Amino acid sequence: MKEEEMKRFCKAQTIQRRLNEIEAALRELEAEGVKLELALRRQSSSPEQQKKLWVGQLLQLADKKNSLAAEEAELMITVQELNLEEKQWQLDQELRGYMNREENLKTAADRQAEDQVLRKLVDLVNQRDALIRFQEERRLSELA
Amino acid sequence: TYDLLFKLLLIGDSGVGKTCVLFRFSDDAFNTTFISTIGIDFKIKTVELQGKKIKLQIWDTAGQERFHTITTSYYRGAMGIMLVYDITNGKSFENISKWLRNIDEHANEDVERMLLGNKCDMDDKRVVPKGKGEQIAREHGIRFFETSAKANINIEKAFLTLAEDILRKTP
Ligand SMILES: Nc1nc2c(ncn2[C@@H]2O[C@H](COP(=O)(O)OP(=O)(O)NP(=O)(O)O)[C@@H](O)[C@H]2O)c(=O)[nH]1
Ligand SMILES: [Mg+2]
Repeated sequence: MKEEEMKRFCKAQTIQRRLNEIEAALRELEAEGVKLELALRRQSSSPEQQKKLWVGQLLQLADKKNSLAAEEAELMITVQELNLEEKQWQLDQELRGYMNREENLKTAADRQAEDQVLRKLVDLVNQRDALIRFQEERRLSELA
Repeated sequence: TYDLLFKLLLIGDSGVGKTCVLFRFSDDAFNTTFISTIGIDFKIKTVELQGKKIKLQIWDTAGQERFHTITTSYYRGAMGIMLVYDITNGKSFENISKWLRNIDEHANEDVERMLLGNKCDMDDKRVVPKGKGEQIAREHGIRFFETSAKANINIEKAFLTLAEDILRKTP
């Protein structure tokens, strides 16, 4: 590890880049759908074959939006996972600093601070667990 | 993205290798430097069993006595628990009786329990004969494996076996 700190940062940058790509793609798909939805309403004169084409392209735009939106949703959870993992790593390192000092050198304030950091560290793990539970509740909901 | 979420838990004395056993399973890697677990942690590993995508949330506890009260908060959610001792550390095996009592007190009544005798690569420093692990597992009706995080012995088999036993009673 310390390897893991770097790998966590790089993964977070990679996901942010993809999230930016998805945001751009979704707005372009939305504009394209609006344009084709307008063409279908305005151009009822037009042949059924051309309007069948527009209906088909609207259906495939809908499929791609759903796919992008599902990917976006999973990446947004991963972003927060990486943020929590980084926070836990920071608390872990801080607590190991307190722990590696001989007990004879600790003031009453040092011991109080060490206890507080341990409480914060456990709470970070509980926050990561709450994210796992969020995903399981969405899994159950998306299933029904 | 997955079909089922299983919660696993690793308990046992400090130093027996709970964290390395998990790291070998999650990462196929071993690291020789001892970094003792502080309080509690968990890792995620998704596996495929009988055509189902099973997300394993594997909780790793601190074996140091100082953290006992923190760790007992996490027994009740567990669907399977690995009790880990060190085949080179006689005291680690004597304390398995105590860890079983902890499960009795704090875990769900029908949790799956599995005994792991770890560091089975240290045959020449062995203190606990394999028959004693087999015998105490027979006495509690639980599965038993001798494992090695360093040599990658029985790591996948232990975790996948426990997951299959949980899955077998899932509907
Ligand atoms: N030879 C050998 N050493 C191992 C094996 N598994 C772990 N170790 C070593 O044993 C030490 C402790 O391992 P670790 O996984 O941290 O044990 P733990 O049960 O998590 N300790 P804790 O409860 O304090 O967090 C480390 O030095 C590690 O390299 C193994 O299979 N073989
Ligand atoms: Mg550990």
